[PDB]
Amino acid sequence: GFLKLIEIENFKSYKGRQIIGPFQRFTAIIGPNGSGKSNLMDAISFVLGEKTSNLRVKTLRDLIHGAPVGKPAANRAFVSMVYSEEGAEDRTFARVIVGGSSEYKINNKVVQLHEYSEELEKLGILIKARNFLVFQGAVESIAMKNPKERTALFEEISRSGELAQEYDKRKKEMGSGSLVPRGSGSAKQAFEQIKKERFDRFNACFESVATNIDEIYKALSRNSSAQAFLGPENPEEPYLDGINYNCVAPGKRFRPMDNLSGGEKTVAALALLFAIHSYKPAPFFVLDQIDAALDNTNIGKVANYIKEQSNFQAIVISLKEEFYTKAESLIGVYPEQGDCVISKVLTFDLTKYPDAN
Amino acid sequence: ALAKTGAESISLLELCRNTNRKQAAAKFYSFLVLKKQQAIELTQEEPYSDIIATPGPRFHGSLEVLF
Ligand SMILES: Nc1ncnc2c1ncn2[C@@H]1O[C@H](COP(=O)(O)OP(=O)(O)O)[C@@H](O)[C@H]1O
Repeated sequence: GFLKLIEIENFKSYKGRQIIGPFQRFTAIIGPNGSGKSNLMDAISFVLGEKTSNLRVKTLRDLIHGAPVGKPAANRAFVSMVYSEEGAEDRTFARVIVGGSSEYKINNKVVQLHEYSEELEKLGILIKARNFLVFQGAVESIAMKNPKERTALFEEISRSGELAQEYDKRKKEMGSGSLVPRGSGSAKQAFEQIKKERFDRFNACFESVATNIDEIYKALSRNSSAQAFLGPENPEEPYLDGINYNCVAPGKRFRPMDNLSGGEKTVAALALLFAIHSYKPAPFFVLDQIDAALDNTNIGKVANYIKEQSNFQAIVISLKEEFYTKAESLIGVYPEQGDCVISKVLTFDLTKYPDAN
Repeated sequence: ALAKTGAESISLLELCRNTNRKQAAAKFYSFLVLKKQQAIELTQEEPYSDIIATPGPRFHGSLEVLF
């Protein structure tokens, strides 16, 4: 499916009720500094289950327009996503601020957060893994993350992490933690069995991602000399240690990974993001200023990858015309004057013009 | 300088006639900047309809260039 549009009411700088979109398969959000692009990123995170602490506020009511200056514009606010799928009626997922707490709705019927998250997961939207959302200033961290933190992402997506607590308990019951562990009989078998279950869950995801990442990193690089390797530090128990990620940039010699440029790290991060998608597809990606460190060559290769794929939809926020002029439509954010800054949007179809001379 | 009169409104879609994608995008972005500067007011009837600029509450120079 895809994100047809977002409806926002009195959320941060988005005063009043506003339609954001409709989105095309590749849409860019643009606008001058201070207009409200980062608040729009927060609105998307909010409707997709983000916890209040990650939305730059102390309390939920502070998300209502006008609250940070003591002039809240309403006692309620909302963000809604209209999700569309061929052969199905549109489904609206909404998060409403009412009474200083969140109310979740699917097609205007109130649901609890557990059901909201479960229904989003069926569409490929994982509100804990959050593998579909890349925040401003974060794309490089995906490539340079701690190997152990990369393992944690795979344990969340694969659900192998659901077995970690029982794994740990059975490992100790087998004798781990004693000077000379003496595993035998039922206790050792119980550990071997949970170890196998965790291994199988982890590998069903990891082996898929690791076997698909090279072609994707090449396809991003648009060059057969680039190479990408994902490998466990602990092959027997990959979930126990780090996942190593090393690449060879296209037409370049091997460098560690940290000696790469910001742009090279960005491309490596995107290959991992899209390799995860090849195993568990998300309907859309929201990419906030991922082009910050990219030169023009890599901007073109990334945009072409999106366009020759848009099996997903891409919503990007960008400051760089070299990137945003490759989208099908633009959502332009502008500020209105008031006691607080108000954000509003315009929509513009670039496909009406030749991309040529 | 006095004889450089203008219109009551500017149509973004008319400005972008016979432009390429990069030029059209730049005119769209210019409307966002002019609005932030309060040099224009903006109206858009529906998503993806024409975007119409009228004079805003602050003066602005070189508007014959921007239009
Ligand atoms: N709850 C709110 N009510 C009104 N304005 C808000 C609220 N939250 C944030 N803002 C305003 O939004 C503005 C920042 O917008 P921002 O998204 O950061 O701009 P951009 O990302 O395009 O550079 C700030 O002036 C900030 O005070």
